[PDB]
Amino acid sequence: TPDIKLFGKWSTDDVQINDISLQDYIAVKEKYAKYLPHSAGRYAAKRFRKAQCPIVERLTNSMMMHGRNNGKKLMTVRIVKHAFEIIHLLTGENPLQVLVNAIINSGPREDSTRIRRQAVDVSPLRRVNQAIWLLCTGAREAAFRNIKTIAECLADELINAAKGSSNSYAIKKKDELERVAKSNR
Amino acid sequence: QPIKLARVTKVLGRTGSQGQCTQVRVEFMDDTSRSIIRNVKGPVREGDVLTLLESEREARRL
Amino acid sequence: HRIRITLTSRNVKSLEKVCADLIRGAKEKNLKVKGPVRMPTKTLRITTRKTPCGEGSKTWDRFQMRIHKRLIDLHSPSEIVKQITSISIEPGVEVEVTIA
Amino acid sequence: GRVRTKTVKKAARVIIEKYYTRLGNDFHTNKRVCEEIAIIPSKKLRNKIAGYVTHLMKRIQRGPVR
Amino acid sequence: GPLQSVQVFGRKKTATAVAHCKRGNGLIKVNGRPLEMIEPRTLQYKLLEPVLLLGKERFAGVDIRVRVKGGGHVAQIYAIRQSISKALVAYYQKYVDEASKKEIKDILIQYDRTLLVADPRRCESKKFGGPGARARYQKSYR
Amino acid sequence: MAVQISKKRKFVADGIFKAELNEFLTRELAEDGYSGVEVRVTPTRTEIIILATRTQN
Amino acid sequence: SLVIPEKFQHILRVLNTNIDGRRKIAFAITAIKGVGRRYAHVVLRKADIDLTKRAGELTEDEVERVITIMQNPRQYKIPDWFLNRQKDVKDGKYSQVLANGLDNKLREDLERLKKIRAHRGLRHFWGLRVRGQHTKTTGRRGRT
Amino acid sequence: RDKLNNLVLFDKATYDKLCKEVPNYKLITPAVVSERLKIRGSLARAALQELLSKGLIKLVSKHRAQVIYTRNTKG
Amino acid sequence: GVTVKDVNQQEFVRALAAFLKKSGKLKVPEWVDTVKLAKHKELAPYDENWFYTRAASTARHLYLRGGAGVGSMTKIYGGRQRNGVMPSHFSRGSKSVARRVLQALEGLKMVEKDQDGGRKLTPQGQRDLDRIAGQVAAAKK
RNA sequence: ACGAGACUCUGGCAUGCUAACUAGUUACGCGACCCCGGUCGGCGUAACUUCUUAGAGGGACAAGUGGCGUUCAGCCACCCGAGAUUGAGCAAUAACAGGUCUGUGAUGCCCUUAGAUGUCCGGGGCUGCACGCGCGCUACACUGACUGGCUCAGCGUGUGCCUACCCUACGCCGGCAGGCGCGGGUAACCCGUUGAACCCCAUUCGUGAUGGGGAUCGGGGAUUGCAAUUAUUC
Repeated sequence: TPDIKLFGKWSTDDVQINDISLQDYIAVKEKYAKYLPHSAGRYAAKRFRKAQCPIVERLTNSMMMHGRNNGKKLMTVRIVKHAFEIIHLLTGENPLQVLVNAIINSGPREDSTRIRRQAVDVSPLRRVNQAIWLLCTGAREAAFRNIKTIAECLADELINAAKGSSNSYAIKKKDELERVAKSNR
Repeated sequence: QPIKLARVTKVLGRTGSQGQCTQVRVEFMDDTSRSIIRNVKGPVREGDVLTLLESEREARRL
Repeated sequence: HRIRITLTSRNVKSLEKVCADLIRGAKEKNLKVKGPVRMPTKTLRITTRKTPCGEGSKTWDRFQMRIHKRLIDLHSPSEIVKQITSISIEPGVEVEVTIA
Repeated sequence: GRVRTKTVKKAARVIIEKYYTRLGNDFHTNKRVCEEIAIIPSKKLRNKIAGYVTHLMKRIQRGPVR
Repeated sequence: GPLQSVQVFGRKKTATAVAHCKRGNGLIKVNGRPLEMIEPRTLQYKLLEPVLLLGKERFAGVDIRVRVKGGGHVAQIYAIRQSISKALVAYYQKYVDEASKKEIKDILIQYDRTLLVADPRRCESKKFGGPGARARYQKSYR
Repeated sequence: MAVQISKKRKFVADGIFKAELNEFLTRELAEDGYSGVEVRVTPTRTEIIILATRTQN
Repeated sequence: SLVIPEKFQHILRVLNTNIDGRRKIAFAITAIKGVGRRYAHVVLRKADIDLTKRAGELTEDEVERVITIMQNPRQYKIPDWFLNRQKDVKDGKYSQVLANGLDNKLREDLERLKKIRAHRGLRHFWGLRVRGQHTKTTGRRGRT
Repeated sequence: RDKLNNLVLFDKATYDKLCKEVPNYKLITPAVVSERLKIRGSLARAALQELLSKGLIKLVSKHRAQVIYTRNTKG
Repeated sequence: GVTVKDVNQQEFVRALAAFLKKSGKLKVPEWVDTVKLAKHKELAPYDENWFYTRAASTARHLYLRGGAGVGSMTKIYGGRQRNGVMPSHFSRGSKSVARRVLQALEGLKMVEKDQDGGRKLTPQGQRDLDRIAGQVAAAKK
């Protein structure tokens, strides 16, 4: 079908990015629709070439963490695949929409820095990378030494972060960085 | 206090002790006339927009 | 009649000019010639510590000897061969004539 | 860091002050003139030198170079 | 009748996939077994990229046999992708107009450039003093 | 030949051959101006030329 | 089935050792010394008992049928190369030793090597590594 | 710390709370049930094949590493 | 009509092992239920009639490339030898367990001694192997 | 004038050139099987070199365009394209009481030289274990382990002047290590289409120092060697 692309079975359409600041750094729609979140790569060649990578791929890459899982993309593509029907069978919403809402609500706006620390706002791209960061290490902390598999702990956090349930590892870390930044400012 | 949206107009230079922050001449999408200078973290292109948690902070020019 | 000639050499062009020299004498005889069969080259790797003793930063070498080999086989009796084999041969090249 | 050394610049001026008529403006043909009017030992120098004489043409029709 | 056979290769890290087109019906099989039944089955839509983006009718009058050798698992999958896509466009330039060929390659390059051009990335050599090409051994002081 | 060693081993062998000549001749023909050798292959015949400064010496 | 049976034994006191019943039968026997994860499976294959059950649903009328294979593996067509005690030094009888005899048969050979004043036996008397390990750098925990 | 003493086999109290409560959960995994009924994972895995046999749950995707179930048709 | 290559070998191995249940002619050894299939394994196979499953797998492995001797199957069924405290290495499978199954499929004629050594399956042993691929190809229809 | 660069090798691109019965493809003709066709590393031929091998060449130059810059040296961006910085080798003047006399039939001096610091033989030691430190390996598990099933590599090496010692196919015996027969390979020929792991698919386990982990240690069985105890390895 040269007309529509479904992420395996997930339609790339009707996904609104409310926050205007990030709809330039979230490759999700209308040219970045892929069936697999596994691509050849090369997105880390030049500086800002990382922006035109589909986020589901960027979510897939940031899952291969902590040693033993390094270089096991075929396992994480199975993980994010399985996580997508789990959220669909736990929310009823579109998986792509839930993932977008999560990285928006988990990217910190301010961050302090050593210039005595001065609080400065972050760039959109750094905000997206930090967003994918928080909700990946969060699920890694949940699945570790726990009967709950890596798929579900990934599923609920981006469910809880989409609404900012304040029990997500991402949200608890996001406002904390925005609270420290609100202090030394 | 309301948050505001700011559209970058030109990147000025790198700053910070480790050269980690970037100074940018950023302009408010709400009204282009009022324009500010502001230090930012992370990589920044030209033409991307920010979310200032307060507008009244002007970053000292290096 | 089906004889095989092997040309092995350490240097490449000194082999190439011999691998083309046997061709100068064979089409001189106007008979059907096999094209020079380029065999995959073999390189001899030897890596050793630069230091005679065991001190200093650990650095190594990359001594190589890439050997080349070409095959040309001819449909000719024996006396037509041994007149061509004895013409303009360079020490760096080793010829192996196989009658069978 | 694509800065031409002197041996590229030195040889590029000598052919222009000697074959200003035979060499042209596009890279490829005056690439071909260089191996005939100057024995260059390598191929990259053949393109390095030819790359500069082309650059010196659009400096010559714009005026004199010192 | 006429033998409209195109034998087009596709390379990857070390995996090389050479397809073999001809004027047949719509069957495509690598090493004899069909396309959809290839392991790993996680890369299923990956080998379906040329067939989904171009539709089945573009392969209706073209059959392809692909022999692969070398590389690793996914390298072979990525080689077969840009082996049968390069073979189909190479079919539409030797025997039919490029007016159709230029309108089918733009569909692929707009999707992913790797469907046509190979990736020139290979494993760099290891240097002594470390376990890899860049990594070094742990230096200790005192 | 007799034992028929491989191609890799033969090319290494004559390298050891040429090496031991150079040292043996450098320790013996130096005062007569020894300056290296060269071998020339021939069926059942190996001629070795001693390039020396004073050939009559 | 998945509902809990009657006739339970949460702890089957077998060979003067407790054995959990919540564990699967193939691995509950491993709690006995002298039987590991390998030798336990051949026994539960010699006695045709199904390994899909935990050790707290199997009937007690056949748990001794498992025990008689522990004590007597020879007549149950078990090879000699499965036995933890092959060719004993005194009686040379290929037997499997089980969790009480195991430790007493373990200080017999140790004291036998000590009375003969063998080097291997004295290394146990001194508390050192016997299989010839470098003691210069490792083995510090019990050694204060 | 606090060691979880899960249930290896159903007593009729929990088995009651399984044939009644779980087919209404929007997500049925051997993990989400084992943490809610305080049973092991093998018994949790075993307790979803009969519900698939009785047809009171819908298998949406099973995998070597992940097996998922949901409710039946609401109509 | 279909051959074996258009059918998934996953559901094709144990489909042929089901055909080896109706036969019961396989001349199985007695040390089967008390053996460890390789030195790099640590437990015996879970499913007990494993002899019927791998004898099915050695059959299809002879289909795609014949002339394989008992040394080759020790390479087929090899894997990581988890060496404990030392790094793991590849290690071959057991010979006798492979020597018996091909001696077994020569017991009931399905395979013969190829020339130049090795074992290739007889044309009649290839006729029936498509009859197992045809029914599973009809099972998905 | 040297160093830098250039250069050498390597990596990637040339359905163009030169060639292949120790490399293959594609057709033809048989053989096997399933319902004209499909599959085959099953068997022989004629064309061809895409795939393999390696030779000669070609190719990239900041060359083009747009900005910046004295509009010089150049820089940024883009188009086109297999590349718009692949990786390494080589590497100056001067210097260090850097290391090495245990590499040398490189060596000054000094010491020894028969009851020897010479040479050889037997046995031991270099591993010895209160402790400290350095490089590492395996791990602490469920993104896992276990048991099956499936499916893919590229570097190499291989029968020795002294040398007495190779890499292995296949067939039998044994659970295994291994043993006994037969052959191939001085090697693009045989190992070998190097059926490698990881990964992939499917069972079992279920948060428990647990089927995580495999240290320590007992008993037995092999192989190399003249000889293994202070366990050579398996």
